[PDB]
Amino acid sequence: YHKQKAEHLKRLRRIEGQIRGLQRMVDEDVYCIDILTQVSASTKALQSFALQLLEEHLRHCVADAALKGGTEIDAKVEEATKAIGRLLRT
Amino acid sequence: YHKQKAEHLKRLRRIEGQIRGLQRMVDEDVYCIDILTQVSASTKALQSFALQLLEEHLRHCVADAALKGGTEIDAKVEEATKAIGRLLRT
Amino acid sequence: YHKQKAEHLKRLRRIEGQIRGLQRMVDEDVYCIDILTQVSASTKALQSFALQLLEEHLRHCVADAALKGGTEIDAKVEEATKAIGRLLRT
Amino acid sequence: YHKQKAEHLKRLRRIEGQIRGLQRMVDEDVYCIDILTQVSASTKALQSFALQLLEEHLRHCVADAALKGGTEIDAKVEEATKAIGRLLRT
Repeated sequence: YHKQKAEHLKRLRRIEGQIRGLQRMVDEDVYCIDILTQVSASTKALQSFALQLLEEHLRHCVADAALKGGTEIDAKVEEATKAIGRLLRT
Repeated sequence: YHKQKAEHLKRLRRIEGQIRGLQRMVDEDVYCIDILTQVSASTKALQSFALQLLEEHLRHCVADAALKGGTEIDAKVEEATKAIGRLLRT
Repeated sequence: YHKQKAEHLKRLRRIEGQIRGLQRMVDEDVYCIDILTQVSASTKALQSFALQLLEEHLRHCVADAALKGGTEIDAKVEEATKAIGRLLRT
Repeated sequence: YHKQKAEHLKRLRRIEGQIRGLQRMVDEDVYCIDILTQVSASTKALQSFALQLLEEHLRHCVADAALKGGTEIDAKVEEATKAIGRLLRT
């Protein structure tokens, strides 16, 4: 958990780096297509971060499944599926 | 499994209907923005179909982890996460 | 316009082929991850089709702005941008 | 241009705010679904920012179209279409 946490924070540090980069590009009147390229890179990084958190969550649901009971499993999977739907709509 | 199969087939019949609709739109020189609106409708229906299949599979995976114990179903979680990543690009 | 129309129709024939393929996959109880891979392939082909239509329309819009002058085609730009936004959600 | 610039910077300030929020959530071991919700909000904001820059760019291509010539119009539209494709793949 500690290793995964450190890795998540490092991914978000990178992303905030990208967003600071975007501000500097806008400030410096950088050609809009070059900015769009960096926007797409930042969105991709966020998506990759989201998938890593989802995978870790699903792994936990697997680890704990025998303790939870059918109702709680169904509710966790319904919730994850909804989060996946919201992710898909970006 | 048999009811879900019927429901999967009905979704796909409607999607094929939408694609035939796109064909007729193109054939009839319909304004391209209206055509794009229908492309969005079709991709949305495909994504909704994907999410239904995903929910059912993830339900099976976690239920199977409860019945069998251990974390071997983690392989299936990783495979699902890769599938979601592919959906997210497209 | 006639050649582009032919090329639009051929893209859509192939997409309908893919959807019939999904139907047979479901009908034959194919493993759901393989089915998702084909859903991704179909959504990707739809997006590629959308981008072709968009390129052609934006070419027309800018060429028409050159021939006529002024900025009245800005309405068409806003309408296109809204179409792209809809595609991006789906 | 100055008003659009200020508006772009304000949008990116908001987004960096969101990313700082994500770091705090991870730091505080916030439930992963709540984090995913905020990831999706941040990706959506980036997409909305990208669309605003694209619209502004297309408006400029319209304003300048009579000065540019057919070759340069085609190249600008091809480039925008590619950027739109890259946007779609997030």
